[PDB]
Amino acid sequence: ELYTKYARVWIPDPEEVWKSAELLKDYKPKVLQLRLEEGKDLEYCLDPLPPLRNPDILVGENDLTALSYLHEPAVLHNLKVRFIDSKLIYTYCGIVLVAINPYEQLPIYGEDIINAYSGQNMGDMDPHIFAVAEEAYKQMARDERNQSIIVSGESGAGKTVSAKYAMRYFATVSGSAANVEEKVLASNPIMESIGNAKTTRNDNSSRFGKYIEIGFDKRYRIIGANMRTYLLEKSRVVFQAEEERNYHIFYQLCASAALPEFKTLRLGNANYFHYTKQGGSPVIDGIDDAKEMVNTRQACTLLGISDSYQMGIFRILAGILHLGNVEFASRDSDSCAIPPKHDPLTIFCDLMGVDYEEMAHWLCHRKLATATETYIKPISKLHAINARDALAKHIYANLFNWIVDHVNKALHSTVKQHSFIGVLDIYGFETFEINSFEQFCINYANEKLQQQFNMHVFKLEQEEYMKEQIPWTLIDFYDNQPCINLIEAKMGVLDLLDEECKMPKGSDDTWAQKLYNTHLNKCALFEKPRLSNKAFIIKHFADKVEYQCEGFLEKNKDTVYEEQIKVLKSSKKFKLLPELFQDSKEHKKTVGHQFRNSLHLLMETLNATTPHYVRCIKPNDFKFPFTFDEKRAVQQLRACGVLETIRISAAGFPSRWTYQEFFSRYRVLMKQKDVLSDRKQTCKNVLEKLILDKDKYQFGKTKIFFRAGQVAYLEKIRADKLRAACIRIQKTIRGWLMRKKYMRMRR
Amino acid sequence: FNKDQLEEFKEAFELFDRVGDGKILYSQCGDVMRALGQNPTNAEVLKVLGNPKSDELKSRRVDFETFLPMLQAVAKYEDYLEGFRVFDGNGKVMGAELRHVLTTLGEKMTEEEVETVLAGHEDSNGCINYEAFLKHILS
Amino acid sequence: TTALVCDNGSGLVKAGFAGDDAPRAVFPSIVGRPRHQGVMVGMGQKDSYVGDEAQSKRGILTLKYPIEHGIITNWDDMEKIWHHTFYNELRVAPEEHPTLLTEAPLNPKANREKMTQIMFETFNVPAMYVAIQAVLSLYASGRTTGIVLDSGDGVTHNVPIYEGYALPHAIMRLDLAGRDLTDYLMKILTERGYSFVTTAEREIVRDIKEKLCYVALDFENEMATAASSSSLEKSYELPDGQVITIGNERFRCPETLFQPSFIGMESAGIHETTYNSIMKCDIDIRKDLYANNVMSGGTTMYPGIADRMQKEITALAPSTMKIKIIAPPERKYSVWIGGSILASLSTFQQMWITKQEYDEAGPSIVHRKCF
Amino acid sequence: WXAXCPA
Ligand SMILES: Nc1ncnc2c1ncn2[C@@H]1O[C@H](COP(=O)(O)OP(=O)(O)O)[C@@H](O)[C@H]1O
Ligand SMILES: [Mg+2]
Repeated sequence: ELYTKYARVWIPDPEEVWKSAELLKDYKPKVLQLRLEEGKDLEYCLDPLPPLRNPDILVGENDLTALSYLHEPAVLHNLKVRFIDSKLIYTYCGIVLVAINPYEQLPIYGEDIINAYSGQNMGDMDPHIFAVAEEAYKQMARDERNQSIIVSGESGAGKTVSAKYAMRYFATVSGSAANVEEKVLASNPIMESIGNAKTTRNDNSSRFGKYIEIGFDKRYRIIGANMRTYLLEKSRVVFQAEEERNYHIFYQLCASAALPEFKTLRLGNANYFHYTKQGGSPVIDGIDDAKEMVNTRQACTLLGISDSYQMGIFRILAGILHLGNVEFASRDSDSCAIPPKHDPLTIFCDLMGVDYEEMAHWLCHRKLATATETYIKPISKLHAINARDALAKHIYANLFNWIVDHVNKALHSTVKQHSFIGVLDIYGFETFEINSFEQFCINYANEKLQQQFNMHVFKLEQEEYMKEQIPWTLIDFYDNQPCINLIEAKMGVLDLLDEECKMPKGSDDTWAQKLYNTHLNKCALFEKPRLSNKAFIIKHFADKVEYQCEGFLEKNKDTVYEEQIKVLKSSKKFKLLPELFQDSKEHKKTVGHQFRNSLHLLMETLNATTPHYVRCIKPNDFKFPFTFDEKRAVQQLRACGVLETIRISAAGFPSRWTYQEFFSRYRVLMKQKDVLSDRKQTCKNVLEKLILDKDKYQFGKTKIFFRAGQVAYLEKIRADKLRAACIRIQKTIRGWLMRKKYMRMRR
Repeated sequence: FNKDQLEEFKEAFELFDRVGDGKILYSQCGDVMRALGQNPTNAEVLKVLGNPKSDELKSRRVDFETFLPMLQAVAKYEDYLEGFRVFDGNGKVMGAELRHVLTTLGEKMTEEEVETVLAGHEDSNGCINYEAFLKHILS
Repeated sequence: TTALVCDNGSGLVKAGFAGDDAPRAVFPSIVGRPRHQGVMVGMGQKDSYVGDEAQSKRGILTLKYPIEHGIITNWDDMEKIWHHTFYNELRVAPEEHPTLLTEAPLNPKANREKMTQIMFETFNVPAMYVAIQAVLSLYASGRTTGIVLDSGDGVTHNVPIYEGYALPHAIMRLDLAGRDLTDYLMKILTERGYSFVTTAEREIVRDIKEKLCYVALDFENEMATAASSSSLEKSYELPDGQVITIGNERFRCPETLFQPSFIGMESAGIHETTYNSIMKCDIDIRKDLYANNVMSGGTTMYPGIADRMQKEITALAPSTMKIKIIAPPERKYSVWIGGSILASLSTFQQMWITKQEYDEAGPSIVHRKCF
Repeated sequence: WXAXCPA
């Protein structure tokens, strides 16, 4: 131990998640006396320790790896001071850039700073987005591997602006003349409208992950961009929990149903359709979808989508909306039928132009065939409902991929692409009071993306130690692969969830039962909540998360009867519809399996590349600018995964100092009249005298490494020596002057 | 201590008696001890004083007979040089740095006291020969 | 890594990749052999033909079914059937894919072990399983509680399954099949003065049985009715062009499933054996078996068999305990489909008998690991 | 079979 009146410690508090205390009596081995700096004194109890605070010179430093003690409170303080008083919004946490949004503009983005950042290493300058951007740009210039930037957080945090400026950097440093930036920023409203939705905790959340590749010629002029998408939340189309919404574009239609252009779509209000009504929350307050539709049309015009296509899109979406209303009456356990003249089917068949009797037949029977003969077999009402909802999800997913294909059409450019830099916009970790297959997928994707980040930082440190000739072994590679193996692999949760989708009868109860039977005793990371047999808990990279089974078997299942595709494929009333289906197992594959494969394609895209990382954080819910709540900020910092990045760093050698600056700062402690005649061997002698155990420090060619907290220990012994000598001087001069004043008394 | 020392010390003590009761204040006790050749810290002075409370430190008066055990207790160069060499290596010390440390760390003195003792010992560059200043202040 | 499923009938082989909708290869389980001297030197003769290859030439050949009543016989011909199934018709080597096989409930215990021995030793199959057909019929039907009447060529059996338990003591095996219905249709057709002696026209009689036969909702009035009026007579064109005409006979043949006595069989008919199989269950479940009652396999395909079944077993049911008969039209394939879905289950992947395990335990491994 | 019947 070392604990003394001079030190400080962090006490917990429910309202500022830590508070600072003056330690008022030196500890010795059960209670501590702690004065408090809002003017209070307390006594505090040590259980069968409070985290010690860094010395004040260290705090506020530009890179959190400088900090000798690494803690949630220390980190949160170092971010809070930089945001609130220095008004610096960017920090380095390792390789990671943490970014915190002002909810404002700032000067910082001006061109002269763009020039200033040119020609320097990322550590040679204070952190800013351009310092990442140029580290990518120069790596692309110097070395053949082209580069990626990755941006994470809740959708509010500002990932958009963080991309906007990365693009603005690339164009300006390239010296290129040009639309592409204005085009990319003009694409965002359609990508939101199709691909973004109201979640319980957030009014807009990006529910897919968006990759924009900026490409270059061999003189690194920007030649163009292209757009890719992954991980789309197909299940949201047909299903929502309470007070959610599905994708905004449906509500933008419903807010426009009275305009004469859409009269043929016969839309109701947002409570009329089974997909919209189910959420129980038609309107986002303060956000008007009705006007935003006009901005979406604007974006379509700026991307050259003809008005004929735009009307086709809105009529296909009205298609899906009407389709969701068609209703089935049971005739027997294994038969249902649509009633005669059924009204929403009649409207759907108008909108698609399809022959009413063929949709009416195929929605109520499945085809079964063999090379010799074929059968038409009726199906249950349940299966007809699942078929309808699968057809909706397949139509939507192909519409999305087609709109993205026109965005690429607009953004592509003919020149042969030498190389590219990829800006990835993706959702961070998600957690709620009721959380469902949507969260289970989001959190699996985050587990893989975090594994990739671990792979990369572990590599970069085994590079750095080999430059400094340190043995390999000391860096502990932390490894979250056992959780991925729990989720992904053949016994794992997603597989058994697809397996019960087919097993002759399958249910949320029987699925949970098969989970518990397989995992519960067997596994480190899987746990059961005491009260319930209908929930499970994953010990998960950020947190424990409880998931509840009742949603999953409905949400999991997509299967599309080829005959319904082969009917819609036939229509000629308008030519978009057969375009959607231009080029199987895919019709059988469940949503979770499609998601697994999409995530593989994403990870193989990123693993072909050298990443750079960003994190965007939201200080507060209220959008009060330059205000910062420890309670909210900690939750963001956990979701961003900065806190486990730091807990992984604390295991290693956080602190790295040159022999020259060490010799400078501790010349005070060094017994200069005694000290040896050269910097490296003398400072090695000094530190060997000051600290016994070579385990605690390591000698590079140029830099000395220390484990966590020992820089504080040094700063304390420095303060002790300095002040003790100071006292000696003070009393000597005081005694001198009092002698003189006595001599005045004698006078 | 012999009778002669006690007589000289009592006479000096009486020069510090500003009330005529044959006593000094506790806050003067340190002054008398240092005038008599001791160099105790203020912490050491309070310890030999018995860690007095503010009220008796500022107004309680003690005669020579009570002071004497305290003087005894207090009574019972190379470190000083190394202490100055902390802030040095051309044998000089900045006046600004010595002023800051003497007025802000340890048992802080006033800026006027430091100016008085430092007057005439620093040159135009603002450097103090600390070996000479130390010999001067120890005489 | 998709498995294979081939349902070894007594009349057809049905095979395909696991997880397909319905099988790719369906061909008759016949080996054909020539019975004549070939005149033309350089004809390009070859010794034996399999399935559609034999059936296309059958007038030149004689045809043996290597399977009687689910019991594999003359096994070198069976080995030829399997070799043709994997190599020619699937075109896929068995050493790459695990394989699933189907069997009647009660049959000579050695037969499984020899079949396994062939599968590992001849083909080096990675892993193998065998499943009771009337289990797979419920996987196919999407039901966990069931009683299943399953009949094709070779065999008929009832199996009750309640919530994924089979009830072995209740399993009734009955040996009527489309083979004995065919031999009866031959003998009785001779009553109208037509003769069919050899294997090559047996398949003509079988094709008649498939198209024309149907089951009477009540037999005993309609027997007199067809003798009283000819509107129930219908006619069919043989190979080699001569037309024949068949009347009351066409119902009289499949009626023998309900009247086994006509063939000279001692047993109860399928309805009464179904009833006795339910009666052997405990009364807690009999209502639930009565309702969820499923037909399986090709012999069931005669028109009206379901309404005849419902009518006749109603007469044994206590009228409160209502009943229903689930005859899906696929059901000729259902035993295959249930194996296709079964082999795709993740949980099943544990169940495979691997080559490593057979190396440990020898052919006796089947009964030890398997059902 | 092996006894009671021809197979
Ligand atoms: N449409 C049909 N009508 C009447 N009988 C049929 C029909 N299709 C097939 N069969 C008869 O079904 C029998 C084969 O049944 P199947 O279930 O395939 O046996 P296995 O599966 O054991 O080979 C044959 O005797 C065939 O004549
Ligand atoms: Mg069969």
